[PDB]
Amino acid sequence: MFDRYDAGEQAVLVHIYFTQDKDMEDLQEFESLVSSAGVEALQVITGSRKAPHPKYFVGEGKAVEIAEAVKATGASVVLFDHALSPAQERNLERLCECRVIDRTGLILDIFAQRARTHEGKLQVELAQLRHLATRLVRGWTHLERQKGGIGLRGPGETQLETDRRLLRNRIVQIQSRLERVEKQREQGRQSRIKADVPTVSLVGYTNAGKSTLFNRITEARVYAADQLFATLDPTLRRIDVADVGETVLADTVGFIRHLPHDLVAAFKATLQETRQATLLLHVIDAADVRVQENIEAVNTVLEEIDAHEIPTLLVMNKIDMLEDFEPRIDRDEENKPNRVWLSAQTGAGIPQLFQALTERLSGEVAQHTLRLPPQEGRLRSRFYQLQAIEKEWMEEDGSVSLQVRMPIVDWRRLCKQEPALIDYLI
Amino acid sequence: SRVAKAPVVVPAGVDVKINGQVITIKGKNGELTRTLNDAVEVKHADNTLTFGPRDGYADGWAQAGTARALLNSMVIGVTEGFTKKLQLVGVGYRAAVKGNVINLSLGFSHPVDHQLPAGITAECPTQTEIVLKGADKQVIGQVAADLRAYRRPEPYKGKGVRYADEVVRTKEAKKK
Amino acid sequence: MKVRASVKKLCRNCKIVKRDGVIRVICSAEPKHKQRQG
RNA sequence: UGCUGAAAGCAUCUAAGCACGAAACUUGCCCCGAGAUGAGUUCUCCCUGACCCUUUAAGGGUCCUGAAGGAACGUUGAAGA
RNA sequence: CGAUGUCGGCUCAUCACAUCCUGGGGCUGAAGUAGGUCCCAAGGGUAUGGCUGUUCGCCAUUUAAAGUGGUACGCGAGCUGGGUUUAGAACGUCGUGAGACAGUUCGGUCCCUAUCUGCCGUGGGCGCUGGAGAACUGAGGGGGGCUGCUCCUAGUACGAGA
RNA sequence: GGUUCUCCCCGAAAGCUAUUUAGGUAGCGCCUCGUGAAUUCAUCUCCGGGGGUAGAGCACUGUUUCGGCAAGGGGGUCAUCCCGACUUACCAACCCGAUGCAAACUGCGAAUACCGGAGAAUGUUAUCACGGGAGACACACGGCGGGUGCUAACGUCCGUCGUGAAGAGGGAAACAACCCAGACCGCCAGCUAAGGUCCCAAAGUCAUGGUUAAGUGGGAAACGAUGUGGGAAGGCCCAGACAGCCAGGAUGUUGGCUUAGAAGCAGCCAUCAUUUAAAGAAAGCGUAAUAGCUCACUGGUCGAGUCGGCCUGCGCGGAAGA
Repeated sequence: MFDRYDAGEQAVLVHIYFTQDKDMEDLQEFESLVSSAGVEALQVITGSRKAPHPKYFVGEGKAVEIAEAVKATGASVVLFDHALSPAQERNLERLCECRVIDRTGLILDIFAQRARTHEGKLQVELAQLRHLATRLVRGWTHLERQKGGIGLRGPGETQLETDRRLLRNRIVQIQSRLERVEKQREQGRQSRIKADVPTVSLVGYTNAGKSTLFNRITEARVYAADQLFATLDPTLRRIDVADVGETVLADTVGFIRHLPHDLVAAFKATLQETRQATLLLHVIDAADVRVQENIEAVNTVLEEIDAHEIPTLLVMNKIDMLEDFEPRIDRDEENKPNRVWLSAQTGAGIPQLFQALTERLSGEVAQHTLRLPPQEGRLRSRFYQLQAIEKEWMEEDGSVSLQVRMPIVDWRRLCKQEPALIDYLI
Repeated sequence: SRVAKAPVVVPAGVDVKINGQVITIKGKNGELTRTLNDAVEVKHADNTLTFGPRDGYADGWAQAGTARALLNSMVIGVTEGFTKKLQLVGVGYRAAVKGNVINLSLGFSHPVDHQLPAGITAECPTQTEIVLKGADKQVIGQVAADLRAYRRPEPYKGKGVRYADEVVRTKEAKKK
Repeated sequence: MKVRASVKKLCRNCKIVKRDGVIRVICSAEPKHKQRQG
């Protein structure tokens, strides 16, 4: 089926140490995602003063140094793809003739081994079909040289047209299953979404802990470990806060530095809800020079798919070490360029997002628990069991939190459905 | 078959006559003969019909159990009626008896009629449900199943043959 | 109604029967628990 | 999808019985069709004379009579090489 | 290898059902219209074009639907030669060259009077137990077997509406 | 490519080596004919041998899993490895115990084959040498031992045997290679081998005991199943055995966590206790906790079998093609 070369034996991670242009290059989030996928390397060797080679993307001495490990495993790490219909890009694809396991496979292997969602699994397996397609559809040369070109005559199509057509039949059946998954998911969205949805998505540096956050914050907790489980992958779920209630976000996995763009094309299943979102919020600390290519790519994506007129509120990263002070209300202008006191452990404080989510909806008095002596029989405790939100503050005379909240159509239906025997409102 | 180990008790008002493998019964509700048996004998000498395997077919015990249940059913048929409480509810769902023809205006474009067979009687004190009386419970079960198969109870309404306040399991799909 | 080649007892209310020559489960509690041909 | 029902005191569409159930099957509709050698049926019409050798239900030859009908031949057809 | 003519198209088809539509059911996150999956079912039906030789493929537009396979990837003693199946010539690349290309371009001869089987029609000889004329019974066999839209039921059932 | 009359006797090979050789040829092995020799040659019994295949084993060469603590790093305060707080939550390099795995491992080791002796019996001296004359050097299937292949192929390459080639006859429907058996001729003869005895189509509608109900027999796997037959055990029990069922189940079993729901759909202290057949801060399920069973359960009128698991014979479904 989709068989590859054997794995499970130790090799090195091949990456050029000194490109002398972007610099920074801390490796902590890269090594954390290597840890998260579980890619093993018993001994770490560093190539001192290794500039990149634009000719072959590898060094001969470096290659014959790793070749003892290659004699056991049989592959190395060579990046890049983007091969298309020109023969020059055919040459570019064949340029990595050396023993290769691709960075696309090594990055995608964690979600491939532990893929929670179904749409993301279908998109990652068709992305798998794309990266074998890069070396198969654009890689017609070696079997053409070996076989002697028997079977090209007759139709005017290219060689190995049966194999390329069979793979095209594979992507057609998988994309039809994707479109029927999209049909049933849109049927579910018709059941759930009521005319609007307040979603964002936020990515960047790794080590977030999204599912641990989910069972820690939703007041419904699951026994789990601090290390990564099969609990992962970006899912739209409800967020428990102090006051508003129903907010829905994706829980995005840790993002990889500097060379997703075909990888975000693969991850467009997750990033599909990014475009339809009105609010755009993301958590990145501005001390990094390495993120500038990704900033340019994000801005180019925003120019491509439009809807970039709304300004983005800031939440800053790498705050996990200091924890130096409490939030303080400082007002210079309406933009308020002030710091962000987010902490994943303690709730205190989330005041600017609390102020925004409170400014979205107000008027929390419209609930009215009626004051009548208790009777037995029909229609009692239904308004008790209906709906409420927030927490309890001490008040007398039965102003209990129990709410109904509907638009103008049930504002009109309020006078029609109920007889209003209390005769207090006019 | 320990139901075949128990003969069926026959009262004074029920007259039983056996003609070989054919069993004929007599009662106040009516005379009836449906079943003739194959590998089970019947006789009685102490007003209780006996059910026994003939030879070693390893099945005549089970056939004697069937014959015991059949004779119990026809005895209760010739003393009393069997199936009542056939209800089928709906908006504009009507039923009124007329001889051996019963009409069921159940939301169809055409009115539909059920020809009742011989040996059944149907009455309906209220429009939405029909009560039956019969001496053969197999025939009255087939008739009640046909009347219930004219309009199958969908889960969203909650119809069917139910006794007193009995609940059909109602699906709660599409609650926006 | 599944036509799966391995017919199981999916729940406690499931009951298996052999009708004609084939074997099927019937459930009085959950209607999607019935299958065929195992 | 069911009724009644034991095997398996409950249950169960099945093992004994029984009732539904589709453009599929067999008929229904339309053509060929008794070479249907299993060569069929019905109605009508026509023939009811002699002699020899007989290797015998025997069978062959001669004279007379050769019907019902068919074929041939002409005129042909909106039938047809 | 003492010759089984190679794609596609046209004409004509036949079979399997792993079923595109129509038909009957189950389950459904099946409220109704509409869907998804699974079972039974092969009776019938199962597009016109622009592009280049195309099988494919893109697209316009239609239809209830534009099924998947087998039949020498059906069918050249039925048709075609647009392409490989040649010999003339040119471009690119290789070869100091003759020449080559699992590259391109222009052009480039397709025979058969049907013995046998098989079909489609149509007769002659005899048989059917005396010979004829004419009606039939029906063992068998074939043909047919598709489906849209609109209206009433009814804006009813259902749905808070749409 | 063809190679022309008859009868009798014997009867192959498609291998090794070499080959400007691979479809040819030479020598040898195999065939025939003719001389000569000897208990020469086969077979069986006994006797003398060498082995490293099958199998096994893990000491060696390698490979592999688990359990037994440090010479130093991963390092533990480690710029206190303190010539004493190091000596752990890993290898204690190594070593010990248990469990495996090998064509290129052997501290073991068959059956067979093979070589050489002695003995009888049988065999037209079959054995060896020399001389005249060839053919052949394109092999195929099946069983066994394998390399390769996918423990695919009517695949390919070897060792050995049988068959066809070059062997008819009988059987497996039809069939070179499978089974029985090697046709000198004739018989309107008897027995038999493989195979069979209901009709085609010869011979048992033979006998005894059992199995299956699906047309298994007469195509097919994982898996699924109260199909049915046999066996050996276990739990309940006339202190009533398994079924179904009227009725019965409360005060710390309302302490904490959207508190006039913590308690049954979200978990931790927690069942000390009461009218302990039955006390449940309830799991499997459940409609809108306030219908119901296993619920730590039964006074019960109800009465001889019942319920699981193990093995085995024959079945069923998985099972769709032009």
